[PDB]
Amino acid sequence: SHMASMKKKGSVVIVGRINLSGDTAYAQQTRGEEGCQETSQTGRDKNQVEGEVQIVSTATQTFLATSINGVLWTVYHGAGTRTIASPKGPVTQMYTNVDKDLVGWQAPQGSRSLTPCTCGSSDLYLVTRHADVIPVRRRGDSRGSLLSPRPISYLKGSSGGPLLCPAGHAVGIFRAAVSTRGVAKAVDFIPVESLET
Ligand SMILES: COc1ccc2nc(C)c(O[C@@H]3C[C@H]4C(=O)N[C@]5(C(=O)NS(=O)(=O)C6(C)CC6)C[C@H]5/C=C\CCCCC[C@H](NC(=O)O[C@@H]5CCC[C@H]5F)C(=O)N4C3)nc2c1
Ligand SMILES: [Zn+2]
Repeated sequence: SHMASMKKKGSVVIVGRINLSGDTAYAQQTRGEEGCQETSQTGRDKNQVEGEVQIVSTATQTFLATSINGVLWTVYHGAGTRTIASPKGPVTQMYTNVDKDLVGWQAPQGSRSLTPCTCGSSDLYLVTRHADVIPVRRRGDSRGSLLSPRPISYLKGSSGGPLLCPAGHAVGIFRAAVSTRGVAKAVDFIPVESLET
């Protein structure tokens, strides 16, 4: 029938991480494509989670998610209303605010949270899904300028990742980017004051 044939939307799945625990940032893959698709459909992820910044995927998109204040945060435009796969099955969001482009799930067991930044620094560092660390000069509360011209493609897929201060605290999570003739010029982020329940 029509209703028998209705497909169920799958879960966000953790497929990797951006390791920030030593003197060198680097990306790690923890699931390949077939395992991602299977875990999206079941909602059951028995991998052990580590760290603060996760690489996440749906059936159709990949982006980042960052734990702050005991919640794994990402962008609504990547995750929508989806559950996240976990060792106990799919986990429903505990925070959803489309108006901030923001969602959150309770942080996975075994993860760690970044500390909110209280520095008021304007020297920021954007962490990409390739573990590039991009200097950004803060312009107000939710925005920053890129110091050096990079093609916008270098930033695609990095929404949900952190902006860090010089001390490595979280200033916000990356939401959107502004470019001119293909060159990324500025970034827009969800400030950390909002990354709390
Ligand atoms: C559906 O419900 C909602 C609700 C709220 C909501 N809110 C916003 C802001 C929103 O924006 C969408 C998504 C976001 C995006 O692509 N995000 C990044 C990413 O990487 N995503 S991603 O991981 O590839 C992806 C797609 C998840 C997998 C970080 C960029 C990287 C590259 C940019 C590429 C070209 C696009 C340039 C856009 N620029 C822009 O909007 O600039 C704004 C307007 C001017 C000022 C500034 F704030 C931009 O960045 N966009 C446009 N969608 C929604 C949708
Ligand atoms: Zn700080």
